Amino acid sequence: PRRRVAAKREVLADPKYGSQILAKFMNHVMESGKKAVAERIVYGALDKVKERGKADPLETFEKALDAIAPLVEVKSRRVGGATYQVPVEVRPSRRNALAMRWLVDFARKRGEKSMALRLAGELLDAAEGKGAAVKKREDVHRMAEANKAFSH
Amino acid sequence: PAVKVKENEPFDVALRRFKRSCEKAGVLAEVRSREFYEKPTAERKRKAAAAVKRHAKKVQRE
Amino acid sequence: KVKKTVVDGIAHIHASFNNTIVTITDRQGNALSWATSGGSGFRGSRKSTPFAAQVAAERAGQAALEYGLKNLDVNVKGPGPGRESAVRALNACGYKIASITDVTPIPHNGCRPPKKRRV
RNA sequence: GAGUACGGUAGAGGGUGGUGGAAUUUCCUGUGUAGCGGUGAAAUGCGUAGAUAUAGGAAGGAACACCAGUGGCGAAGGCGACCACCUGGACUGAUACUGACACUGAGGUGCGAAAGCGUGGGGAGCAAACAGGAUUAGAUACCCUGGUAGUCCACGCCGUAAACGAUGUCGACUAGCCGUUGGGAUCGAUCUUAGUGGCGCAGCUAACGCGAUAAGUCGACCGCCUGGGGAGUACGGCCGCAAGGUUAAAACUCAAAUGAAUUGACGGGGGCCCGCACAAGCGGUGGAGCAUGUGGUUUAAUUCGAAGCAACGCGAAGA
Ligand SMILES: [Mg+2]
Ligand SMILES: [Mg+2]
Ligand SMILES: [Mg+2]
Ligand SMILES: [Mg+2]
Ligand SMILES: [Mg+2]
Ligand SMILES: [Mg+2]
Ligand SMILES: [Mg+2]
Ligand SMILES: [Mg+2]
Ligand SMILES: [Mg+2]
Ligand SMILES: [Mg+2]
Ligand SMILES: [Mg+2]
Ligand SMILES: [Mg+2]
Ligand SMILES: [Mg+2]
Ligand SMILES: [Mg+2]
Ligand SMILES: [Mg+2]
Ligand SMILES: [Mg+2]
Ligand SMILES: [Mg+2]
Ligand SMILES: [Mg+2]
Ligand SMILES: [Mg+2]
Ligand SMILES: [Mg+2]
Ligand SMILES: [Mg+2]
Ligand SMILES: [Mg+2]
Ligand SMILES: [Mg+2]
Ligand SMILES: [Mg+2]
Ligand SMILES: [Mg+2]
Ligand SMILES: [Mg+2]
Ligand SMILES: [Mg+2]
Repeated sequence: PRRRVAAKREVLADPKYGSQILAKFMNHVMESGKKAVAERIVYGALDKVKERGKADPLETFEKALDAIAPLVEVKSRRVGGATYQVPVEVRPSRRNALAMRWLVDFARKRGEKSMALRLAGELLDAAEGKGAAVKKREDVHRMAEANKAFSH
Repeated sequence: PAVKVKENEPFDVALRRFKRSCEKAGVLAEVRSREFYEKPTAERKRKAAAAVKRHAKKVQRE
Repeated sequence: KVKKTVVDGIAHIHASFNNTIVTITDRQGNALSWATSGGSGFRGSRKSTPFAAQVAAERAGQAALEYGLKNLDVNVKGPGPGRESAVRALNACGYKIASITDVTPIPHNGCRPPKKRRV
């Protein structure tokens, strides 16, 4: 806004993992106020993650999150005849939000049985750089570095 | 307009010194002037306006 | 394909409002390597930026390391961007810049220039 | 008052020749390899028949960076490289000299930007006309790549410009302050003289504004105006090689056309500020089926009203 008066809220209460980031992830997967359904979905996905193998499910979670947050972002700007696209570094807070939004949106459209299974598959595949989200990140990165001329 | 690198200084003062020397010489101004043709009416008008502004600038000091 | 060594080159930066051309020669004006902003693959509005000039100078310098050329003198000419980023690319290529000179041609009266654009 | 003789100053004042340095273009040669040029984005165009770049050389033409300045000179138009020659005027100081020899000026005579015209040269750049590429609904334009008359020189004609300070020439008086150009005197300062600028008291003006460079106070002479169109046009005359110039009406038509300033509104003018106005996000409508209001069509009747935002689940919280 113009006034620059927005103040950020503090509601962050991970119940049984005590991990600050998973509460925000569950807020992202929540639809229409149904906290419990999203709660169950995320916990089921993490159970699948912990039973596929020996990796700590939470640790796999932040490893995927690190391997999916973009470093630079492209911003459009019309210069009087053409709309160019400058690169700019992404703020530390925006990285995780973009990562979660992309991860959830791409897990939405996979096509397995239940949403928890979709999320688990996305976390397993993106934990090494093979998911749709990771290639979207690569597309954004190459698009940003192909416009390095403006940058500043 | 020319410079030299003398007695082992970084290539960050020599370049800036060269820029200052070129600005003092008046290279970009000369090129921008000969970029297109300015008819004598426009030249005389510009000189008159600049003189008026210079005189106002001098007078307003007191 | 035959070899020839040469030391103490001269690099000419030719900067216009649309492009930049970097040419490394010997003392006698014999060009060894050259590069351009358009040749680097920019091709348009991106061609008139100091980044394109820096990349062009990098390519030209890397080409010129073949012959040796431990030392370069510099001749800048033109009003456009890429005027200074080319030089600071050239040193980072590894050469020892002895001096920089501006050789922009200035008429004293000369021919009359084109008419003014009505934009 | 107006002129003459004598030293002395400053100046892109004018004419005739000679010569310089920077840069562009073309041409010859060496190196060198895939682009160059241009644009808001492109494309036309130029390149592997070796371009652009870079170095050496040659030819030619035109304009004269810095100095450069509310600076200078000239009746005006106008005049910027350097040197020699021919030549006009202005400013300045002392002494002497003539003795009203003056001012203005209808006819008349002469100079007069640029474009244009005639004859003969020249040809670098720029560029009407013209060609192609874009843009566009179209684009005989703006924009891009080319490009001929012309721009340059000699002689001759043309005789017009927002040829403007939109202010005729000459002379005399009327508070001041601050710069600057050429030059004298007095002790850096003061005085004085001919220019060139910024403010400003009286006074003047419809107002804006002028204000010793008057648009103030006066005198001498000249040119011109008499509502807006038609029209600076037609016809006649005179000039011109032509383009055209100059002098210059009427019928008819209207009741206005106009100048300066004031309040608002508007601007693809400027500066500050704001609002789910953008930006960053979440959920939708437009597709399907149904409910409901409206338009249109139909009917004996489909009862009246609401119509951009600010009408259409609205009057109607019940056909
Ligand atoms: Mg041009
Ligand atoms: Mg060449
Ligand atoms: Mg007369
Ligand atoms: Mg002429
Ligand atoms: Mg002619
Ligand atoms: Mg003709
Ligand atoms: Mg001829
Ligand atoms: Mg041309
Ligand atoms: Mg002629
Ligand atoms: Mg007239
Ligand atoms: Mg005039
Ligand atoms: Mg008049
Ligand atoms: Mg008068
Ligand atoms: Mg008088
Ligand atoms: Mg005044
Ligand atoms: Mg009056
Ligand atoms: Mg009349
Ligand atoms: Mg006539
Ligand atoms: Mg006429
Ligand atoms: Mg006649
Ligand atoms: Mg003729
Ligand atoms: Mg008015
Ligand atoms: Mg938005
Ligand atoms: Mg529909
Ligand atoms: Mg529908
Ligand atoms: Mg009704
Ligand atoms: Mg409603």
